[PDB]
Amino acid sequence: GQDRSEATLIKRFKGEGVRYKAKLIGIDEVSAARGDKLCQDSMMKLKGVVAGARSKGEHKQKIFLTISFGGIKIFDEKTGALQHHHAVHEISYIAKDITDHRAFGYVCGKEGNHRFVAIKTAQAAEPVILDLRDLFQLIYELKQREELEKKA
Amino acid sequence: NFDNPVYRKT
Ligand SMILES: O=P(O)(O)O[C@@H]1[C@H](O)[C@H](O)[C@@H](OP(=O)(O)O)[C@H](OP(=O)(O)O)[C@H]1O
Repeated sequence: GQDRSEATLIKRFKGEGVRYKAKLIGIDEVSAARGDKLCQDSMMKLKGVVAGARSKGEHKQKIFLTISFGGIKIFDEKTGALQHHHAVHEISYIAKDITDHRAFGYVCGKEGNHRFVAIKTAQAAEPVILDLRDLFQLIYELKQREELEKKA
Repeated sequence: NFDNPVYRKT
């Protein structure tokens, strides 16, 4: 039960923002910007690939992702290097994996270039999904009041 | 599951 007041959220997402330990399941190209079914089908496909590679002794890449006013950033855990950066305005839909409480994904990109990024969180995925919800709503609210710049 | 209110389809 975390405090989700505006002032708290602002401090939470400013700068580097919130960091979470996880593993990259994969990135899939999808035909639309949103859709529960669209994301679940994509998640199932990406996991299918992961399972096939695991049978061959492969493992998912260890990463840490951050949620900040800069959107979602994925860093390689071993080196700390930024590998993927999806700005808030490029993220169109967030979806939890109804078959896995430790996985979620998001659709990013403009029209004609939608991609579903699938993540396997170290801990439960819920707090991450909720941070994204709070981040987006906060940015919407600040922009409406025209105070985004004064807070980011 | 939710849509991002500040997404720009452009
Ligand atoms: O026990 P097994 O059969 O070897 O299989 C592992 C098990 O499913 C772990 O939970 C999983 O880590 P996550 O839960 O964090 O995905 C790991 O993935 P990895 O190989 O990609 O680390 C699998 O290899």
